[PDB]
Amino acid sequence: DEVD
Amino acid sequence: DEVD
Amino acid sequence: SGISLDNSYKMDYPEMGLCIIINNKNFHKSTGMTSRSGTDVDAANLRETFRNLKYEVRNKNDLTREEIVELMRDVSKEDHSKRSSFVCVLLSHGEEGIIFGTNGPVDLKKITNFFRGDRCRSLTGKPKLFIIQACRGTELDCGIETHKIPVEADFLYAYSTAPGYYSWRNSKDGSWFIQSLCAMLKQYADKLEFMHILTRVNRKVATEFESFSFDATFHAKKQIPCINSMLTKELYFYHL
Amino acid sequence: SGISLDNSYKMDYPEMGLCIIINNKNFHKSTGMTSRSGTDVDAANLRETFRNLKYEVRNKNDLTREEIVELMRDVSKEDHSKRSSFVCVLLSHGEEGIIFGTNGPVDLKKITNFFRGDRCRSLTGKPKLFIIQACRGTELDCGIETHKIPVEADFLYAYSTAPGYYSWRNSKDGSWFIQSLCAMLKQYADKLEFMHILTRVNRKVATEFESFSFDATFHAKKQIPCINSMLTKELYFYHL
Ligand code: NA
Ligand code: NA
Repeated sequence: DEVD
Repeated sequence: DEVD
Repeated sequence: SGISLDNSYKMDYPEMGLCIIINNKNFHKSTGMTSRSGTDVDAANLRETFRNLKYEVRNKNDLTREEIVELMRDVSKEDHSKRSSFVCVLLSHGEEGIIFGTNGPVDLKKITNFFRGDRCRSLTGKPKLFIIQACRGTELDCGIETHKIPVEADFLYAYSTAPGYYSWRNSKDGSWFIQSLCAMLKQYADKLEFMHILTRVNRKVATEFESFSFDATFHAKKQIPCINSMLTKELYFYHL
Repeated sequence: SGISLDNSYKMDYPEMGLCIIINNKNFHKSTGMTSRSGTDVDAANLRETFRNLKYEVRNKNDLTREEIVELMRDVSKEDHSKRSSFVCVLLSHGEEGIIFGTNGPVDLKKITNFFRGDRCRSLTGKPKLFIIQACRGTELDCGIETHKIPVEADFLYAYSTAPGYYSWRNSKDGSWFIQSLCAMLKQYADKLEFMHILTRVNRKVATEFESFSFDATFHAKKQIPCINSMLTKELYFYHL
């Protein structure tokens, strides 16, 4: 999980 | 007619 | 039992919830804000409309930015356990993100945050509705001839006008947005899901109103409201 | 004839319309923006999902801020007379109001304005849909355990996340918002009005995802999308  |  | 489904908010708690109407008509001279003629029409119609839906309506008039915050902090600390939803109607001046108390502005976020799912537990997972008749900027529409749930979930912002735009109010008839909102609840609350009612309100405001002014800048302008839904289920004002 | 009603957008034009997917995965080194791993999953699923709805899909990948604007200006000057609606999906980085091309930002307004009812006549009164998977700020949701029509009318903004908040993407599974959007069209496009589909998408994203990170700051966070509807009728992806 990563943030854009 | 008026703006708020 | 039988096959069950859970696509709708539970609206058969003993009480529908509170409807807070904040009607701000007269502003401290030192702010330079004109009186919002006609907003009493809006206030009375809302009161009557939400009464018919079985909401516990509390009108407040000419609140200062401190009394607005304190009212909301107080209302968010009440026990909404027996209540289905929460409605809050703000009738006033504003800018994007901001509503004016009689003596200066309040950020919408400061108000709504009081009811974040983690700060107002007895309303967690219940729909919290915020109806805002206020300006959102200074633009004018010329038209064209034809951790388990987010804290921010379960809010619905019913905006009178689009982002950045002026909101229109008539000094005899009330604000376009609110006239249409109340008309469409009268006529459709016992038939339509809320989102479909607001869409009707959008179409009414967009189709049946055109400003009239002696000032070229302000004449023949239009408005379209903005629905901001963070809801997670459908919302009907009746139960089975 | 018989009694008629006009609460729905006409969706039986010969063609459903264009679906523009702008997938921006790799960014110029000089901007300091990391590659958006997994967005190809998002792009392929959208393409397939909107194909099933009978949209003319055009994927574009790694567009610069000039090519984004030029693409949109070109698409807004095509003749949409025979088309029912218009969809545009933006997969990328961003801030509130802003999406990044591979080399720097574009304001959403500059893009959407191309399609204002007065600037794109062949789409006037048809629904224009904008689906935005991008950040809208830097906040993190910790959750809680349980003149005839406005130029701005007929737009629907389907925002991946709430205003001011981060948007979440999984490098193997795709972005939470888009996985859920495509799932819910698959399953409900032939049964639900669009607003009720997005509400399902909201509930899915809000209920079935929780971020996982080795970094305390980013672990166990949540997301709720934002529907901004300026639509004036209900929108079904089928016709009778
Ligand atoms: Na109004
Ligand atoms: Na997302």
